[PDB]
Amino acid sequence: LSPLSTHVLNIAQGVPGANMTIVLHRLDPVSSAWNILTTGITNDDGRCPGLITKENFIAGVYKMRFETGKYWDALGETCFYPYVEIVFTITNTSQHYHVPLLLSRFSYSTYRGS
Amino acid sequence: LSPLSTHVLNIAQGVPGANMTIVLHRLDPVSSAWNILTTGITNDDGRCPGLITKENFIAGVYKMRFETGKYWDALGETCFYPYVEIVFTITNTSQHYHVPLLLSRFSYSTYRGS
Amino acid sequence: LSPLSTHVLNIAQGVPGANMTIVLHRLDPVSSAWNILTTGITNDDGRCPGLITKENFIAGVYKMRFETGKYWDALGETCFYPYVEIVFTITNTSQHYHVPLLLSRFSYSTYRGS
Amino acid sequence: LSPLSTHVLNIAQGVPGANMTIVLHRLDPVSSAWNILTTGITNDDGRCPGLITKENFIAGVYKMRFETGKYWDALGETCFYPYVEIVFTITNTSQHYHVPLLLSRFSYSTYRGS
Repeated sequence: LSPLSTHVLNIAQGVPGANMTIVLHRLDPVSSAWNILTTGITNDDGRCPGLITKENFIAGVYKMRFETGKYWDALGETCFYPYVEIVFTITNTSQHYHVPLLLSRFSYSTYRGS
Repeated sequence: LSPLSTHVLNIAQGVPGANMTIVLHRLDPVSSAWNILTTGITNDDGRCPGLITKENFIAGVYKMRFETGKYWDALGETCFYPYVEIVFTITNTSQHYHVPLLLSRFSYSTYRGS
Repeated sequence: LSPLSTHVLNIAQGVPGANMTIVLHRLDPVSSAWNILTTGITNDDGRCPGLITKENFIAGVYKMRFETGKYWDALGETCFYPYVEIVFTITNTSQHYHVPLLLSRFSYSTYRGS
Repeated sequence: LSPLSTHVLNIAQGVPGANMTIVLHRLDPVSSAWNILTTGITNDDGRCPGLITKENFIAGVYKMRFETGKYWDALGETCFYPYVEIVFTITNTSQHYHVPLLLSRFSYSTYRGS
């Protein structure tokens, strides 16, 4: 299983944030440009298994971009945030990191889990 | 008064997020480059007056960057998030937009206020 | 001005939580009795001025009850929480305490403000 | 497994809220009495298995009380909230209900999960 996980929750409607596109990036330590690692689409439970392998999960700065505008558009409603990018520092690669997103049309929140 | 306002709250300590650098950008819709509009620092109450003028507040996509790593570093602690960017769409410029940040070392939240 | 303030934000719609009933209680330190101090109704800005006088703001355990179920029902929608009570300790009676509620139908959050 | 689950997260330190006392109550349909159903303590993952049996999970109003002040006191710190109660309505007894607590010394939040 992936050492990096997520969970998207639609807190306006009280259901998982299903079928949301998420793109995972890692900061290039040489040039400070962003490199794309992979993309995923959350399942029915708002989760996105297999984002990265233990082998590729090296220390660095990572970015998860949630396509929140597109998600809401597919539910027939507008979102204040066209997308959400969460940028976080990974230093100890043996810990598990859970990076969730609690979302409404006009709010969001996240926290570090394990 | 600026039609765009913020408020940074340190929810780990229950005090305002004072002396945090905030940078406001707007997307260039012809290119797709972000250009800096204003750089501010939050005051004792965690607020940042004068982010934009009414004249300069036009429809578009805006980004508020909060220098969360630098803020926490100055209090002698680390943050999971090196910075936080909140990206939002503005279509109606006759409304006030309040874009706060509630912050701990390991979580953050925002919402659209008036 | 009241040393205790609040602010209710409907984070599902990005608007103030107007016309919500809020009841303030203080714990009777001898019995297990909550005494009702004041009842209020949030204004168009989602606020409720005059919750308590400085003279009446003594050390103790306070409770603010927000009628969330009634609020949503008047909006024609259900809420997971029939009401919300926030219980808090006042020790230093010379500071300002702001005790807001950020609400959707399926979530809420609060924090200590000034 | 219990059809009601919880998860306490210490979002100040980015760790699970382990060893926190949790008491589950249900409102009496006839009297207005709250009755204790289960008392538990969170495990090292901040979770509390066995809150209720499937047979005992009937429609009604439930209340989860989290002993937040005692949690922080064991850690040598004060909390603004001496305890937190979340009151919620169970209408559909076939669903799973997850009722977490995201907590700092001066904030908390919850949402309805499944």
